[PDB]
Formats: sequence, structure tokens, C-alpha cells
Amino acid sequence: SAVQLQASGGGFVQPGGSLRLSCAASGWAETFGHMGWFRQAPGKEREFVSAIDWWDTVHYYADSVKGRFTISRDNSKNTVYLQMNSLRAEDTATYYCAYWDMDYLQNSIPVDYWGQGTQVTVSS
Amino acid sequence: ALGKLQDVVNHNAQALNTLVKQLSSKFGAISSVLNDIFSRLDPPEAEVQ
Amino acid sequence: FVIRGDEVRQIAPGQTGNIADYNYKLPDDFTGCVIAWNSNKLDSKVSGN
Repeated sequence: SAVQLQASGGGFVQPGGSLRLSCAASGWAETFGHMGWFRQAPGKEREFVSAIDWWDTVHYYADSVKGRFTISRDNSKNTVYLQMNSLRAEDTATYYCAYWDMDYLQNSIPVDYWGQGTQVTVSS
Repeated sequence: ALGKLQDVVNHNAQALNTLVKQLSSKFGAISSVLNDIFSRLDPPEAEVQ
Repeated sequence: FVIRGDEVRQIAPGQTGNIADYNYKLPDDFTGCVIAWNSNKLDSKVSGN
């Protein structure tokens, strides 16, 4: 397989606000799999945030961001979108969109590809 | 007095028994019987099991 | 042939469903390749296809 991920969005924001991220995929993969976002805090480990199937049927979210982050999909651009609000100080980190190339998701341990880091910073 | 002959039968049947018993071993698979390993799982990766 | 997004998951050996039962069935020993790409721009219209 040969898949390229283009990430867009990020910057400096105020606490409790909303910002913009979106990831597009190109190339060719084995199958139409899941797509998710991964968070890396500075000095910490890389942990997943959520995971959405390609057909927007079932959604999976982490317990730490449930009810605060959401992810949807385009209908004419093949680009995944995500929205967030009520951002807090811990959200300042580097985000990466990742493609999981299997039909049914079991766990977030095996990750196929990674995108360029998008650093988001929130403060007063 | 008759140990030796008594041994040759005892050596034989017991060994045979073991061979039968290891028919029930899982051998690292997930189902010793064949209908679980065939109906419940897709054949392409059931052939390995 | 043209198919309804989701369906793609049916075109594969051992799969079931309408397309994989009354319209197009693959043998279990199939060898070859499958290419699938969205065509919402052409095969779908706001005027109704």
C-alpha cells in the first residue's frame, strides 16, 4: 500500500475556544479502513484521541475527550474533519492523523501510517 | 516371577492409550473439533489452524 | 459494475448479502485483483440517476 496523509489546521488559541483541523488521504490502500487522531504531549507519550470508520457508521472516542471532541467526514472531498470546543490547557500538544487499514477496529496499538505533526497551543 | 511378560502388555496398551489421549490436544488452535474451526471462522485463515 | 459504497465489503470470497447472493458471487479459491473507486461526480446527479 502507498497512502499519503495531508494535515491542515492548528495554531494558538484561548482556553475554552474552538479551532480547525482536517486530514486528507491520497494514494491506494488495501481496503477502506478507519481513520483517527493521535495526541502527543511534550515530554509525554503518544496516545489516541478517537477513531471513525470510513463510512461514518460507528464512532469511537477516548474517555478523556468524550462529549467535547467530534469527528465527521466530507461528502465530496474525501477529507475527514473534526470539531472541538471548551479547550483546556492540557490540549496544547501535537496532533497526527492516522489511517488504520482494516475493516473492523479492535484496538489502537497497531498503527499503519502517520502524518506530519500539527502543534496546537492554548493559553491566556 | 512373571514380570517380564506382564510388562510387555503393560508397556503396549498404555502407550496406545496416550496416542488416543493426545487426539484431544488443542495444539495451539482455538477449537479441537472441526465445525467450530470451519463454520465459525472464515476458511482462508481457518486453513492455517 | 456500479455499487452502493458500503457494498464494496461484500465483493470478497465467503461474504454474504444481497449483492453477494443474487447479483455477483466470488468463488472461495479466487485469485486476482479488485479495484474500487468513488464516482459521485459522474454516476450520481442532483437531477436523479
